[PDB]
Amino acid sequence: PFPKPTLWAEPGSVISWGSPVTIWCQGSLEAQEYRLDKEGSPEPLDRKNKARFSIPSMTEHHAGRYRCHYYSSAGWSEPSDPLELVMTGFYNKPTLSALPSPVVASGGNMTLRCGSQKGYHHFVLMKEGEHQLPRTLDSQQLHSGGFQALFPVGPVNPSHRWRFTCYYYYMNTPQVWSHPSDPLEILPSGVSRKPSLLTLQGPVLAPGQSLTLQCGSDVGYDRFVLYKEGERDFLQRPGQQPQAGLSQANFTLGPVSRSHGGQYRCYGAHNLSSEWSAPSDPLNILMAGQIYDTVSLSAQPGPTVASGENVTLLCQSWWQFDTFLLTKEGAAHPPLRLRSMYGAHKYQAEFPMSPVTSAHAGTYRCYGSYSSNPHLLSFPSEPLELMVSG
Amino acid sequence: PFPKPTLWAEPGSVISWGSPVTIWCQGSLEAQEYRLDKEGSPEPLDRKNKARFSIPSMTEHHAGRYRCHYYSSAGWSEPSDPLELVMTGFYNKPTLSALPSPVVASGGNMTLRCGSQKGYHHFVLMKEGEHQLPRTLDSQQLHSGGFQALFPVGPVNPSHRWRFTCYYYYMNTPQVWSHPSDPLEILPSGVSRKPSLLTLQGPVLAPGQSLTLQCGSDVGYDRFVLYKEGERDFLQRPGQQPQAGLSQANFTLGPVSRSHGGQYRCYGAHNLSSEWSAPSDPLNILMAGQIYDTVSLSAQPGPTVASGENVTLLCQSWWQFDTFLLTKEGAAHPPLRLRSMYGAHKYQAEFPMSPVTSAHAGTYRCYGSYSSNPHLLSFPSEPLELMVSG
Amino acid sequence: GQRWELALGRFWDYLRWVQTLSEQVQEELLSSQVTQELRALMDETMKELKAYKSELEEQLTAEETRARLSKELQAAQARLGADMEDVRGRLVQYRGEVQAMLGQSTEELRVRLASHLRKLRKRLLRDADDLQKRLAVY
Amino acid sequence: GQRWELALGRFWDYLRWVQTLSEQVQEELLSSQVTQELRALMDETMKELKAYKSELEEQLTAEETRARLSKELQAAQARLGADMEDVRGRLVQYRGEVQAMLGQSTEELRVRLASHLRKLRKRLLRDADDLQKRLAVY
Repeated sequence: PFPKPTLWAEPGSVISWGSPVTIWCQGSLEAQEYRLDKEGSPEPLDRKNKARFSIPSMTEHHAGRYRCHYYSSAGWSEPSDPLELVMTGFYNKPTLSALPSPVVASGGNMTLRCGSQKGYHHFVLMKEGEHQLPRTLDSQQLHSGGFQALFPVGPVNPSHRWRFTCYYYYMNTPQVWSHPSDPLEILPSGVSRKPSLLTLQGPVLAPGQSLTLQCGSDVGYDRFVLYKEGERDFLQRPGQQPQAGLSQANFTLGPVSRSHGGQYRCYGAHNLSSEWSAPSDPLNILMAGQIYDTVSLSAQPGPTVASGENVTLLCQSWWQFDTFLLTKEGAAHPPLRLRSMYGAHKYQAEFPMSPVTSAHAGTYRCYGSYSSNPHLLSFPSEPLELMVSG
Repeated sequence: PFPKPTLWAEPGSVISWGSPVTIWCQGSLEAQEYRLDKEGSPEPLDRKNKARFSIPSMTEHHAGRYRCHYYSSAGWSEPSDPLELVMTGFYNKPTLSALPSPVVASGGNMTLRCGSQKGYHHFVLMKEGEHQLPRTLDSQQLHSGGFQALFPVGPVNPSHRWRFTCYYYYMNTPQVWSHPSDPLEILPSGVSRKPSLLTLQGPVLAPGQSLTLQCGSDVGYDRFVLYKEGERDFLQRPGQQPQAGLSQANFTLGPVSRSHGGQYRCYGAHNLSSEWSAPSDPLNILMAGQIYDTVSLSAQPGPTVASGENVTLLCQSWWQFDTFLLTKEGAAHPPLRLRSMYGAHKYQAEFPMSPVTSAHAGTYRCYGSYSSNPHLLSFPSEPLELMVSG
Repeated sequence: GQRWELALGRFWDYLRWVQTLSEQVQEELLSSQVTQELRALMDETMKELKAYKSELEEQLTAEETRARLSKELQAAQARLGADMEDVRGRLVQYRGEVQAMLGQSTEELRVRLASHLRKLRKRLLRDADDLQKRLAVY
Repeated sequence: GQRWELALGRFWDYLRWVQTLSEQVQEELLSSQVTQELRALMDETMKELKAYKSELEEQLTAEETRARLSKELQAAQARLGADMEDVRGRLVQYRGEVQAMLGQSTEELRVRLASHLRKLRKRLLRDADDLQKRLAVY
């Protein structure tokens, strides 16, 4: 038998709706005529060892499995291996997410969930950069309804970037796919020294403030990532060097709203370092003014006291706030968060300040929050100016 | 001074919108000219001892306080006592209800609540049949908003019928009222022998059945009342005498629905007896098919058994039914109602039937209900035919 | 007007708490606690309002126009007072209804209470706004 | 068709119980109990359906028309089977998602589950109706 021909398409098998594509077939040196057939369609597509078949515009009618075979002076050759030309610019795009977070431990395993609103779809995960066969749910097929597909991704080695895109297809037309989903980058966190995340605008933020979270490292990282726990994507800024060795990057989050209230961790890496450093200490950003329920701050014994007495600030509310927080004007440390306790019709939290000293003096305000979102606080209480006397 | 004139309006002070009304004034025998003035309007209304002033159509402009005075050969008389001509056919009608029930103990006290959807109204309770001053909330005025008015009615003596109607008025126009509310009769229950309420259509009713509750007495009552606990009004049928002394009345409630499921008590009285007998025993009417949640009946040891064993029918459900009921086809007694008990993922109720006898044999079905409405049951379970053997 | 407005704010928030009609509120509504608290909160609002009026009257620098403005201010104050009184009376009436119901509060009763409370809250808001505008023009 | 329809009814009611997604359901959804119960209920439905088809086929008294009708019946049966399988697979996927979430079930996840379950329930209803109509014409 003559060497069975080979079949390849440039630029690739997956071609968008409208984009041009040419399929090539390679046979023997003395080949007389090349014939490109299509599973389903007897008509040959389009038309000494290299023969091309060009398609000006990829349409749903050219999306299928093709096989080639050349005629020789002694007869016809073996049919070629099939090539699935796919049109991937049709159905609306699905949604790719990561479970549990975009950041994974190096060498760890995770799950990427692809999903669409309608049913009857078979999903395919394509890792950007790797020339692999389209990963279909059919290998682990499950009767679910076609709404979602869970793809287990793993071991996430840090030798390269892990970027993914998802498509879906109806079973009747297996070579006509949807629009590529928005890509997802997976970050392999490791054991390198952690950076430090420092807010520059106070503990509790009020709507309108320009939050700027500064990330910094002494090890000399070159690129920094900020991730708010619960999000699908992250922010990346390069690390400038104000001093030799010290590398810092300011993540200007801008005006604040409900979305800016959460826990942020920063990771540091290098242009050549695909892997990322251990996470930084969390920076919980608390957002005031997000609850219209009110809190009240009272001081017992009184706003006026003498050094050495027992002052117990009481933050109370008729609403069932899960926790009560305390802030002192001027202090940069996070607010003192204590749980609520039902007393005389009002839930409360006692912030004991005994014995009181000259340092305890100042303006105090209390807030209240629920455990549904522990970062969305209430409006501040009316200030209380504790005045201590020697 | 001459005798001060008198003022009266026929047919009455309260006249509907459009209905005709004539006001009369009585002065001295030698009176020369009668003058009818109106608080607010200097113009006299319309025009030897009797002088009339007719109004063809009562309109919002004639609704006010009127005073009369006649001229004598020696001068003018004292002005009369005012007469408030009211137009009560304007604003939409309010709603009068009784708290806690239309049936009250004889000599007992109760509260009648009058209410409207809009605010800014001052309510007046008028007892039909009694010539009393309109009872306004202003005596016990309260800053509430004008939506409702609670009027305490009491001691409800049984020497007459207590029928009430309610009107309301805006403060700016105190003599222009609304449309009379639907009347409410209050029944004074006493200590006379109770009647007997017997259903004629089985314990658990399915939608479509013609429920007929028969009330009966041996004392010889002449009129019967049926009250479903929770309603504003009652049904009244006279008591025919099939036999001498025995008096019965069939309250044909007709096809059944959600509304027919409740507790019914019957009262018996006589045409001349304003008071009513003590209540009858309650007749809880249970309505099947009102919950789409399902129940299942199983017999343990088995549908087949021998006399002397321990059969325990189990009515179970994955839903949290508060109670489970048991019915036996052919039995007229009310269903066996037992509370639910969470077992192996299914809430259940065991109906013990040990030792079993020849009588225990038959078709059994179980239902389930919630304590929100203990009379709305579920669809019946698949029948279970217990078969005992000697 | 910060002080009187702050007292008004407290009243409003307690009123929203009551508007929820949760089991805690339900039990307090039968024991007079809620009504008395509201009365305290409205007394403070009215005292502070009068104080602010008095201090603004010192800052003022024709006669009939001024008299008219003072009359309007007084009218607006009275309206706010009446509205809060209405709220509190509606809450006392609910207690009475539940008692006449032998201690039983139906869902229907509570739905009606909520409806009426929302209607009294709107009036309060409008009147408060008008009062603020009048204080501004004064 | 009473028997197969009764089994279908049980499946449907258990599915509504799951649709509520209350705390009991939530905890059972992570332990396979719910999925296995649904599998039992759907196996019964399918067995009974086939039994009813077989007994109806005895009552039958042209050939191509009959063959076409039998083909249609088979197609409808398969559809119902596939729909219930889909429901159960969607429930297994929810378990897996909660596990990949390290045991944490967000409200968003559950909202999506509910949405998908309602969509699978509609399909089941339509297919069931079609199957009943086909059995009628058979």
